[PDB]
Amino acid sequence: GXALGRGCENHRCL
Amino acid sequence: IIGGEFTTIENQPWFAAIYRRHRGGSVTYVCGGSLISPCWVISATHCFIDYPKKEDYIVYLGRSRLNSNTQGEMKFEVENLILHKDYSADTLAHHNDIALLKIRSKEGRCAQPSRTIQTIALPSMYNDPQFGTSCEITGFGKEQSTDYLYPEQLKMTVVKLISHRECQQPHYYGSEVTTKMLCAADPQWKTDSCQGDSGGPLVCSLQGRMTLTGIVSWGRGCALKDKPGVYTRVSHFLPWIRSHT
Repeated sequence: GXALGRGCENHRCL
Repeated sequence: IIGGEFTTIENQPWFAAIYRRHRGGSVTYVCGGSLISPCWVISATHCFIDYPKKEDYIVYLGRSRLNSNTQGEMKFEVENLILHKDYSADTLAHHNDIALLKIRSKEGRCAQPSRTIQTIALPSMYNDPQFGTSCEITGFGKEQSTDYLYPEQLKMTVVKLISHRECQQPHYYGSEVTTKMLCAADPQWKTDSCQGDSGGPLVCSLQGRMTLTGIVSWGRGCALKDKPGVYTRVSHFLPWIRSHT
């Protein structure tokens, strides 16, 4: 799915 | 920022700290940004895409600490939140990862320059420093994998720009990195941007002038061998920046 780290700040999927 | 140095806002006076106010009234840190003109902060679309409601956001200038006040700091609302309409996200890569925030105080005023608040220059068209150039990154992001809280004190580090050729190698990012992106890393993989640093500046001295060369966008892990930080190549987005400001 959604990765961790840079790119995924402030995401439901984080 | 993994490794690097604790810093202070007068050393990074264009740096913007962007928070979100949640249902319930708690405030969490979202991402960094750069002040490119008194009324405009530039950041990354991925920071806002899941919560595109501009009244949620608080922008600080002149702030050195995450949860403490800094003398001379100024607080702003977002008058206009502009996300890039062709933004998309793949398994790792983010595309057109650029956003503009028009800021105003509650009095309706834009930024006022000071020792701790200044604009950063945009680059000229398709003009970036050569690969191997040392550039700085700044942010309140994670210092270690095991962090569950962001650091209180602002941080900076220095990384080197990496050629598109090198960054497209199979053990790097293959074809997932594009010519609209810039890679930068530590030759020893000891220092890097990390989660929470997104949207913040990659600043290079270009023709003797501090220039916003990149915006923290993506990367696999943080300070991971053969996995550079990937940055929005600001020099490509000048027409988009000019037409929206």
